[PDB]
Amino acid sequence: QFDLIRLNNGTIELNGILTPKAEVLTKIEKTLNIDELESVHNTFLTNILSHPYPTSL
Amino acid sequence: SQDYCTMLYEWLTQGILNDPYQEFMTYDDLERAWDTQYFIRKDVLLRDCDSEEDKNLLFKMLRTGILLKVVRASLQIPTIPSNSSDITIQEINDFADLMEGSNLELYVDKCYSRANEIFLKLFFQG
Repeated sequence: QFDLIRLNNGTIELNGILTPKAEVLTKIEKTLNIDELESVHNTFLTNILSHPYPTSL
Repeated sequence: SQDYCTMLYEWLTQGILNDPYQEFMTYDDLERAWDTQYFIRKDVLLRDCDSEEDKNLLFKMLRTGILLKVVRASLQIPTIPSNSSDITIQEINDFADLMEGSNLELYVDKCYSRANEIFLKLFFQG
């Protein structure tokens, strides 16, 4: 839960985690919704499509 | 003065400031968004603060509200309950009575203390 965003200038700044782990001290499923699932799919395509030339091979 | 002191009460006991008419002694930036700047509205202050006692009071009052704001932000709660630190802070019923005598000082210390104890509980144990 320590997801940081790397910037192109080398700075890596925490984000999406801007909470103290959201600890509540005194005391429920982290599922994905449809667009989030769609995002994961597109994320995959990006991870490979965005991965010297491919033509060296 | 009823609305002014109401605005003040919530700032001091909840960290909640809602000042669409800019009456309040303070305001902040940001109307990601954590780099909050704070401002002191010298022109609408209750005390001029050319004395050490009033300066100290002013800052304690600001901290009170700030500590509470942080707690609400960390807990993602709109309010901090009376069932939290066991400090009851009564509403300001009479503004002039609060201005009279060192009533702000004690009232604020109680408020401050509550903000501080709650803040500390969460930070240390949470």
